[PDB]
Amino acid sequence: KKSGGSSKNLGGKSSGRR
Amino acid sequence: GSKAVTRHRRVMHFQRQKLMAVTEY
Amino acid sequence: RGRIPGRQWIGKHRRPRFVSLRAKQNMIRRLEIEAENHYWLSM
Amino acid sequence: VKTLLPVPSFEDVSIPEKPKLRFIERAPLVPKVRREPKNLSDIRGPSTEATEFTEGNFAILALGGGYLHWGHFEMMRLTINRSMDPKNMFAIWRVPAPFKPITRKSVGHRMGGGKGAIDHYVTPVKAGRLVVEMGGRCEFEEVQGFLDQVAHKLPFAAKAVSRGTLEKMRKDQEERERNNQNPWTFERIATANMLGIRKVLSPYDLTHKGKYWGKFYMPKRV
Amino acid sequence: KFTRSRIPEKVFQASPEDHEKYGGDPQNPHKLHIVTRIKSTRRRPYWEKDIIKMLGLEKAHTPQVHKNIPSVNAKLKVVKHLIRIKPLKLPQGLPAEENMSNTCLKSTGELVVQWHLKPVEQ
Amino acid sequence: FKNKTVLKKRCKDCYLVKRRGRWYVYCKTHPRHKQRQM
Amino acid sequence: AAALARLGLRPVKQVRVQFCPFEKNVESTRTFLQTVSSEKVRSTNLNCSVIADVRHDGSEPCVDVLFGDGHRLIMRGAHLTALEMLTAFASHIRARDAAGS
RNA sequence: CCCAUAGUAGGCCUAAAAGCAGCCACCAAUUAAGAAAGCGUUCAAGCUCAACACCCACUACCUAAAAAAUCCCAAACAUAUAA
RNA sequence: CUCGAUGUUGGAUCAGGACAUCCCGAUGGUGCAGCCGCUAUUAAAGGUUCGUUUGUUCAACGAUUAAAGUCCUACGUGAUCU
RNA sequence: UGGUAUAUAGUUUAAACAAAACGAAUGAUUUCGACUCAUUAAAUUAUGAUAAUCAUAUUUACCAACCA
Ligand SMILES: [K+]
Ligand SMILES: [K+]
Ligand SMILES: [K+]
Ligand SMILES: [K+]
Ligand SMILES: [Mg+2]
Ligand SMILES: [Mg+2]
Ligand SMILES: [Mg+2]
Ligand SMILES: [Mg+2]
Ligand SMILES: [Mg+2]
Ligand SMILES: [Mg+2]
Ligand SMILES: [Mg+2]
Ligand SMILES: [Mg+2]
Ligand SMILES: [Mg+2]
Ligand SMILES: [Mg+2]
Ligand SMILES: [Mg+2]
Ligand SMILES: [Mg+2]
Ligand SMILES: [Mg+2]
Ligand SMILES: [Mg+2]
Ligand SMILES: [Mg+2]
Ligand SMILES: [Mg+2]
Ligand SMILES: [Mg+2]
Ligand SMILES: [Zn+2]
Repeated sequence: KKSGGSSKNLGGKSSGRR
Repeated sequence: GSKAVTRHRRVMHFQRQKLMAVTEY
Repeated sequence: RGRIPGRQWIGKHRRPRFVSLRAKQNMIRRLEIEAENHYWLSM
Repeated sequence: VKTLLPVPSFEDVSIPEKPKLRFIERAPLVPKVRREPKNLSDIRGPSTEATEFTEGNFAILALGGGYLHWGHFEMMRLTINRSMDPKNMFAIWRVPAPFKPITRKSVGHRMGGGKGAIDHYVTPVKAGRLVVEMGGRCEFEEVQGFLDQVAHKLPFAAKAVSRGTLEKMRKDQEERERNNQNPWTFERIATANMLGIRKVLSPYDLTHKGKYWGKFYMPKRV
Repeated sequence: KFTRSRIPEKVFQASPEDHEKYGGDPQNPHKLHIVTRIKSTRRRPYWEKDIIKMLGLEKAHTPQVHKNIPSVNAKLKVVKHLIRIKPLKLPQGLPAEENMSNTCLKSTGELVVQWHLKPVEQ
Repeated sequence: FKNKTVLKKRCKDCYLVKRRGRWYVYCKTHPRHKQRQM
Repeated sequence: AAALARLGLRPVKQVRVQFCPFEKNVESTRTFLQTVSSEKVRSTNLNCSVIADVRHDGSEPCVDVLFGDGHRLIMRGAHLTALEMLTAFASHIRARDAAGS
């Protein structure tokens, strides 16, 4: 019912470099 | 499950409960 | 009367288990063995 | 002939200019924007700060971990400043003002949608820490009454102490560890991983030695 | 996280009051072990299950003999809670070629080279 | 009376007494000091 | 004195205490006199007299109580405590007072 | 349990402030008793505590509760040598 | 858990149960004179109204009553109804 | 029941250390008045804490709601 806000943080999806 | 720190006293594993009973002053 | 909410031995509110006397003795018997194992692993 | 005894003299003691407890603000001077994790291990285990007396002689000892918000500080302040004699007593804070932000989501919302907004601030406290320290031209029996009254209203197990009772408390626990007739202890078993017991233990139990379970402290455990 | 355990070295340091309790001799240490599994590997980590196979302790209550040397002892310190360690005693000495088929391992840890199965005349 | 989990005397004429398996506080001077253990 | 003052020496007419101080059995009788001779008890009935006659005849101590009704109460204190003597003394006060009224 | 007299209603403030609204001092009589620790009085009176005397109160100062809806819930047991 | 179906509001019918008691009973305290009340302990045997508007549960209002109780029972009960 | 706003001279109304406005008084002005100008009097819902800012309960306003 009551709608909620979204997260404002984007990115941070980089994978490890090994 | 439950976090390691809780407002309520958290029930122990039976093996730990036995350990605490053997190691009593 | 006497309901444990949910399943007995899991979760937040569990059925309490108490340590009997032979359960203590059984654990102490194991300890005395492993304590002597430390002695023979030392020479 | 009832035998009379000498009495201690506090003439050598000095009283500051503001003996009463200063006011504590709800939130810090500058509001924080970066939201923090729960980090529950700030109230877990023994304290490594404010475990000894600095100026006073009587205090409130924490026997457990917890968080203090503004409501707790006002109760301590008013209750102490009202019940104490400003001329012959003084009190100080041994805990900083609320700085850890506590977020909270709005009512009626489902799981997800990011993290909540900062609602209030708290002060983490560990077991073995002094919360309030008092002193002056007074015995312990005078302050012990209203200090325990305060200690009972705190969110954790607390108790009023003095330089003597605290020392005695610690020496009695050491005596218990030495004269314990039980050959089996939590430390010996855990450190050696006897019975494979470290499969049901925690790495912190190597240092806490069974005296702590979450935020709760057990003084009867050796 | 649950991990492998590092046992301190002070644990394996016999005290003077321990030698007058178990009957050992620090100057004349025993040469061989008598290890016997008395606990299940189930509900234990896989690295404990593998050590039990290397030591030939699959079947329980089955004495196996190993050498009392650091490398072997190290493997035993990882599963020291699943086994029973006892020194091998040789009251008659090492078995000779003519005694290999007359031996018997008793519960005392002694290896007798003359298993006659007859009441003692004494 | 008044059910109390922590009994406490409110004057010099209050007296503790154990009756019917529980502790009471009686007072003849001020009958409002009467308490029952809960 | 407190317990005996709430009651009062209303029916009493005279009280007489005789004892031998040097004798070693007069502690009870001398303690009885210490309370009855108090300002609290004596005030309740000014008319009621209280007499102490010391003697050195090697005789036993006695407490003789004269009442208005005419009845008498005698307590030989050699083997009686002050509390026993006082208790009996009070009980008679209550009985004799009710009889008169 | 027992018992309580006195410089004095200390000084100042106050309409009044007398041990006890506040500020200052907190000395002194008597074998012994605070220029008063707690009630109380409009202010006073008045009741206790700390004192002497009497002689053994010759204590603990470590914890205080509980209630839901078909019908409580194995039966029982404190004393014959740890198997 | 159930979508190769566990029919969902309120009401009618019949009610079963808890007591955290609305009335009736027995007690303690009161800033209880008495008459009325406030508060707490104990008590669940018995009882707990009829009407106007609203689909209503509630609510408001009218007239009464010793009192017009709070809840659970698949928000009791549709192979009994509406 | 719920939260959200709420309060300033006698009233009316910006703002809290108290500003202006109606009315009141006062003079100045006119033959006398009205208007106008000038002057004067006049207040912060009250309770507890920060020391004048958050709380506290009121106060009236303001929207919310059995259910299928
Ligand atoms: K459960
Ligand atoms: K607490
Ligand atoms: K005065
Ligand atoms: K379905
Ligand atoms: Mg990353
Ligand atoms: Mg990734
Ligand atoms: Mg976890
Ligand atoms: Mg279940
Ligand atoms: Mg004087
Ligand atoms: Mg004077
Ligand atoms: Mg004075
Ligand atoms: Mg007086
Ligand atoms: Mg006064
Ligand atoms: Mg003074
Ligand atoms: Mg006294
Ligand atoms: Mg089907
Ligand atoms: Mg009841
Ligand atoms: Mg009924
Ligand atoms: Mg239904
Ligand atoms: Mg049906
Ligand atoms: Mg003119
Ligand atoms: Zn009383």
